[PDB]
Amino acid sequence: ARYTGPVTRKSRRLRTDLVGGDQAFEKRPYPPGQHGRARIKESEYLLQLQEKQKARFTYGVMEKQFRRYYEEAVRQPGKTGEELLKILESRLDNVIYRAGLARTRRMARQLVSHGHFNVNGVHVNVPSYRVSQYDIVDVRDKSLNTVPFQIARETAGERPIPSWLQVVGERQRVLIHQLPERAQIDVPLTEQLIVEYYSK
Amino acid sequence: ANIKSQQKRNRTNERARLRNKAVKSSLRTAVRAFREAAHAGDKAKAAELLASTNRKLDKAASKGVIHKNQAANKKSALAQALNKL
Amino acid sequence: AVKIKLTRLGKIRNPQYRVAVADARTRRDGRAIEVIGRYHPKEEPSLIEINSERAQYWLSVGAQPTEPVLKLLKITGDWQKFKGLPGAQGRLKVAAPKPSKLEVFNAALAAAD
RNA sequence: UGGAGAGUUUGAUCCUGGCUCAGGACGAACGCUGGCGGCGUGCUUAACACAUGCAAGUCGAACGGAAAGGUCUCUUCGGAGAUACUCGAGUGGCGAACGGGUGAGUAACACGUGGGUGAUCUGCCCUGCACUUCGGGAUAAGCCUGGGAAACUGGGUCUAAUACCGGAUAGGACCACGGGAUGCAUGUCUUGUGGUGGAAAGCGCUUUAGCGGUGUGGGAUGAGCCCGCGGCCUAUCAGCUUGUUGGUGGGGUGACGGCCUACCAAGGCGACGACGGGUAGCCGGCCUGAGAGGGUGUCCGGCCACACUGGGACUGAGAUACGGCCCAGACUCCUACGGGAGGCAGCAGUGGGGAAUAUUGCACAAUGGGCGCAAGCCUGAUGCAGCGACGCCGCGUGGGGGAUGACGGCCUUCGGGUUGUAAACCUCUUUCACCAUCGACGAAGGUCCGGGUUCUCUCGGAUUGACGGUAGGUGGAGAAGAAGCACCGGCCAACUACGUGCCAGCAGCCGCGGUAAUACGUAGGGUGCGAGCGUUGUCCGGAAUUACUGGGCGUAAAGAGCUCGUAGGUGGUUUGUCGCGUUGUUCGUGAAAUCUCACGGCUUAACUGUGAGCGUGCGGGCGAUACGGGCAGACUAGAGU
Ligand SMILES: [Mg+2]
Ligand SMILES: [Mg+2]
Ligand SMILES: [Mg+2]
Ligand SMILES: [Mg+2]
Ligand SMILES: [Mg+2]
Ligand SMILES: [Mg+2]
Ligand SMILES: [Mg+2]
Ligand SMILES: [Mg+2]
Ligand SMILES: [Mg+2]
Ligand SMILES: [Mg+2]
Ligand SMILES: [Mg+2]
Ligand SMILES: [Mg+2]
Ligand SMILES: [Mg+2]
Ligand SMILES: [Mg+2]
Ligand SMILES: [Mg+2]
Ligand SMILES: [Mg+2]
Ligand SMILES: [Mg+2]
Ligand SMILES: [Mg+2]
Ligand SMILES: [Mg+2]
Ligand SMILES: [Mg+2]
Ligand SMILES: [Mg+2]
Ligand SMILES: [Mg+2]
Ligand SMILES: [Mg+2]
Ligand SMILES: [Mg+2]
Ligand SMILES: [Mg+2]
Ligand SMILES: [Mg+2]
Ligand SMILES: [Mg+2]
Ligand SMILES: [Mg+2]
Ligand SMILES: [Mg+2]
Ligand SMILES: [Mg+2]
Ligand SMILES: [Mg+2]
Ligand SMILES: [Mg+2]
Ligand SMILES: [Mg+2]
Ligand SMILES: [Mg+2]
Ligand SMILES: [Mg+2]
Ligand SMILES: [Mg+2]
Ligand SMILES: [Mg+2]
Ligand SMILES: [Mg+2]
Ligand SMILES: [Mg+2]
Ligand SMILES: [Mg+2]
Ligand SMILES: [Mg+2]
Ligand SMILES: [Mg+2]
Ligand SMILES: [Mg+2]
Ligand SMILES: [Mg+2]
Ligand SMILES: [Mg+2]
Ligand SMILES: [Mg+2]
Ligand SMILES: [Mg+2]
Ligand SMILES: [Mg+2]
Ligand SMILES: [Mg+2]
Ligand SMILES: [Mg+2]
Ligand SMILES: [Mg+2]
Ligand SMILES: [Mg+2]
Ligand SMILES: [Mg+2]
Repeated sequence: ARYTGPVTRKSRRLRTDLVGGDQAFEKRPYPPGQHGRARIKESEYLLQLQEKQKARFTYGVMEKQFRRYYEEAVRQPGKTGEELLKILESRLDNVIYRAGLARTRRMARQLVSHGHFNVNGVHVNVPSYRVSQYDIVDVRDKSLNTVPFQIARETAGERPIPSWLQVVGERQRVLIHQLPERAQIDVPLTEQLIVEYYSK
Repeated sequence: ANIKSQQKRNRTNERARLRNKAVKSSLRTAVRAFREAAHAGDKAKAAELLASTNRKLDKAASKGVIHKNQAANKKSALAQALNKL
Repeated sequence: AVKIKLTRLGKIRNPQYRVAVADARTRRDGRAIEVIGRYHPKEEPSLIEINSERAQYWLSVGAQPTEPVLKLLKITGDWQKFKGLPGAQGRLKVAAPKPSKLEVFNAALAAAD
């Protein structure tokens, strides 16, 4: 399922601007509710829970699905926070976001959901399609000459392209050189606290 | 019985029972007449009922009445019961 | 008798088969004596492999193939080389090699630049 | 590559030590709620009683025949000829011992793993080899009649066969004597002379269609029997055993064997738990755990045991003989009262028990099986569909802007705050359901018609799919059809107001409530989660609270009142040997699924396929001798005189 609710309210409580830029946030950067102004209690469980609540509502992933991502991140060799966002950055609606073919995280999900993208000439409509190395992500034939797609042609400058993917020109097709390691991830969250949450 | 091919086979089992009962019962008398000859100590009839009892044991083994290993057990017992005399 | 048969072990609508030297008095997915190949009747040609030096062992000692396995041993040339037929070569056809994951990716670079 | 703690004994503290909670899981049930799809899965209790339909047949290329269909001819205007394609009933062949189900019984060689069989069997299949030869008397069916209420049954005539019966010759049947190879004691295999013996079957052809028969050497498969080792509770069960333990002579069996029997001998088992009681199908695996362990045996896969209860056999290569037989017992139904018939723990289904578990579905298209030369027929195996959120996984319920922070709601130190960019409005996109429309892969096959001789093989066509007019593709209209549930004193994320005043009631802990309750009931707000959320039950974790990994005993639970001593456990110094323990290597095995790793296919994922690991072990070969042990010695420090 999907949350489909107020996006500022679950960015006030976590005390971090989740969606990129907000004027509703930073007018009230304190948590919501009628008791929203009093100070909080510094618990060790709260600092590990609200670090995982960052990673869910940043990406729009539910708890039974996000828990499965931990179960294989802890199982691959290397580290655990490194491979948690590695299999989270490679979701298709996150690839469409970082390529600049949308504005927010929710609209980058409907464009994958409502059938506006092929990958290898294969009509996908799943948001959690994990791309791999060398996966071209093309765009449909009917998807051109449409209002919410050619808004993403003259707005190709205000956010940078990460070093692991590469967008090309008038054919909007996203090419993946390798999986993102650590440094080309946008970081609003620290990664050694989700790992310490599921070990409880 | 209920299946059509089991009423058919209940009759063919009863013929083969009456057929095998008569053949096996003939071997018990032909063994006995050798026993009543060799225990008396003749060496004359027992040497010529050994040839006729062993010849019936081989014929029942080819008619599918006793087994070929059963014929070989009873012939070796009676032939060794001749050489004791 | 000893039957060379097929064993259904895929998903619900995807019948991936194996080729198993089994016994006649045995259900499909029982103990095989030697699994010697697989048969996948969902690809565009199909996917057929027979070991071809152990299928020559079981045919030379008395195994009886079932009627879709008899079609398969004629395709891979293992039936004909046991009898003495002229068709001892393989009339089996494999799928065409699609352009791989790297060669299409590099060709999409030079088409945009 | 993987180990978290917290509350509660006291006025306070440190220990000991219980109890309780936060995690995961389920063949679940229950409460509230409910959109869809993929894929799994569903009588855990009464191995309780079962209405109805179906779940094993096939062969005319084994045989006599002609009830049905189709013809040639003939007559009557509905009778003939089996000779004639075809075929009801009947004889014969093979199958019916597999496939499916259940877990009552079994503490056992039942199962797991590894060996043995010089102690054995093995239909159909493959292959080497010899052979297929003389004859004989019947009966089912048919027809005519007798008995019985039925189920069934008697008698007389009459016809076959690859049915049945008797001879001929044919070594792996036997007896005695040898030879040559072998070893592991009985012995085993290969051979020689002499003496006794044992088989069978024919049918079909558009004329090279084609199918078969018997005896034997050797393979393949399936099975039997025996042994090492391993996997529960109980000593408030300590004497069990007389065919018991061993021998000889016979009987028996496919085979060894007290398996059976006669006689002789006096043994066998047991504190390393015999005899007894309780419980239980076992295993791969499953759930948990860092691991070692602990609980379990459900889907799927291997094995065992049983088929209304108890017993017995027959047939056969093969029998716990579910849908066979006979007998006794209990229960249901028929009867003319003499007698008869019946077994869902097959597939659906009904009653009952229960907190609880589904359709009297479709189809042989696929794969597997039975018979047949083959075409085909049979297959409730199976392939799929129906129903239940029962579980896992995936996706939706909108998105981008947007303060006049509107009304309303609750709180307010009456200034405001908050629900809240959330709605309003503007604008954009249609995944799913919805309407219309094209429409499969599963089918390099199964059959008929042409080239190919044959077998085989494409050039090449006809028709053939239960799922299914489904999955998926295309097009249409509009944000349009779609969110809940528990919790908010601490553990434990997340607080105020009003109502209620030891009342009503809450709670897992210990506590809360006695007129300002963050702990009870409502409302606003929050938080977790999401088509689910909570509760109850059960199991593991935390529990280093059974401690091998990994604890203790002066005073916390804990040293027998003290010694002597049997079984047992452990052993100083040193030389040589053996290679059982230990250790190295190599081969065989540790089935497939599952599990971890790497990639591939379903739009991804769950699911699935492939390769490598894992499979801790066990068996055979060949190395090592430091340590433990065995064997043969030595020494004097321990011990004793
Ligand atoms: Mg879900
Ligand atoms: Mg018959
Ligand atoms: Mg008599
Ligand atoms: Mg004997
Ligand atoms: Mg005290
Ligand atoms: Mg106190
Ligand atoms: Mg429910
Ligand atoms: Mg309901
Ligand atoms: Mg279903
Ligand atoms: Mg049951
Ligand atoms: Mg019953
Ligand atoms: Mg007939
Ligand atoms: Mg036949
Ligand atoms: Mg059976
Ligand atoms: Mg069951
Ligand atoms: Mg006659
Ligand atoms: Mg002769
Ligand atoms: Mg004869
Ligand atoms: Mg006695
Ligand atoms: Mg004896
Ligand atoms: Mg004896
Ligand atoms: Mg039981
Ligand atoms: Mg532990
Ligand atoms: Mg089972
Ligand atoms: Mg017999
Ligand atoms: Mg039967
Ligand atoms: Mg039955
Ligand atoms: Mg049933
Ligand atoms: Mg009831
Ligand atoms: Mg079929
Ligand atoms: Mg078939
Ligand atoms: Mg469902
Ligand atoms: Mg569409
Ligand atoms: Mg708290
Ligand atoms: Mg009050
Ligand atoms: Mg309350
Ligand atoms: Mg509970
Ligand atoms: Mg516990
Ligand atoms: Mg423990
Ligand atoms: Mg202690
Ligand atoms: Mg002590
Ligand atoms: Mg005291
Ligand atoms: Mg004490
Ligand atoms: Mg003392
Ligand atoms: Mg001692
Ligand atoms: Mg010792
Ligand atoms: Mg020593
Ligand atoms: Mg993979
Ligand atoms: Mg993939
Ligand atoms: Mg797998
Ligand atoms: Mg395995
Ligand atoms: Mg070894
Ligand atoms: Mg001294």
